[PDB]
Amino acid sequence: TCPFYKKIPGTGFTVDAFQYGVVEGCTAYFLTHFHSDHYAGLSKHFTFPVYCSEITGNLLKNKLHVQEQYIHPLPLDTECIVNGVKVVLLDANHCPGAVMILFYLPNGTVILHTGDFRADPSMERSLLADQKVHMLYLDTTYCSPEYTFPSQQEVIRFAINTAFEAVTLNPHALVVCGTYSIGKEKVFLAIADVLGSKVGMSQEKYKTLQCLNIPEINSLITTDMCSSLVHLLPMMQINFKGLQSHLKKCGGKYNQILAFRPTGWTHSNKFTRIADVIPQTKGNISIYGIPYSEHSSYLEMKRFVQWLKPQKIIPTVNVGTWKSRSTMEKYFREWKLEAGY
Ligand code: NI
Repeated sequence: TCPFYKKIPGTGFTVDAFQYGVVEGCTAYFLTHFHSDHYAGLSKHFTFPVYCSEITGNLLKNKLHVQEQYIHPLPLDTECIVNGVKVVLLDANHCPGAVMILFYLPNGTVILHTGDFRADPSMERSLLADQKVHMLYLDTTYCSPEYTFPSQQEVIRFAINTAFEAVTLNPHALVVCGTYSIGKEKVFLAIADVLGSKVGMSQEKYKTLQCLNIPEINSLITTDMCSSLVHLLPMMQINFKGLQSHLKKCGGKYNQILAFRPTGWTHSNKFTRIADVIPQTKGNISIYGIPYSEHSSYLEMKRFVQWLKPQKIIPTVNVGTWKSRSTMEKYFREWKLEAGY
């Protein structure tokens, strides 16, 4: 049974609600992004209208085989009428194709559903500038002040400089980058660009990347692993055993691996600057954990909410414990008292 924080009151609409069977009263199912916790339940047998971005619709058709007649892609930044209700899709600054949804309810209430997002000051000059929001359904993944991490630009600068130094010292070093979902493509694209290489990967991952509308993608990626010195592997293989095994397969082309694990936050963020990050090393293999986040930090979330001044907040993450719910409610009241709304 579908939980309350996935229903949009006053509509026939749900958000990210495909694992509950046929939801009573639902006439249109929105999908914010192509991450498995959110699409859980969708397949080629789905026969209700799915509303989403173009990129998400490419993934639904090619990866999950949902039939074309049920996929309803909408352009971004554009007022659209769906089943008699005005909606807008906004870029969420999460993974490719990820949106926030603005719903203009028939009674005059305005609702923002962030989906998953990484708040940014640029969102203060979107279509959100123009009107008031009564209800905010908020991605609260990192809603606590201990969750700190650098900008995505600082993280990429560290990765590019680290990879370029290692391979210039040793032209026979291979770079490997872990993946388990869409998102965080800039990690491996920026490294391959500084090295003058295409990125090599499995046929299954190539297919996924081909759905993302990335400019000049055919110039950037390949399934011919032997021609490439940046390889993508499943995240589960990014350990000394999996990497050893991979280096065997390369036919003595390489004699060293430098590997990256983009994580979200880890507690080593509580002590260490990005600049001071060091790898784990065993022989000719080194592994870096890099804090590349596609979710808001505490400070970025607080800024966004203090700007938007919603009348009510409904969290969509960390909702399963009373302690998490109480913590999040305390910070919402601080923010409101401090800013005066
Ligand atoms: Ni996500």
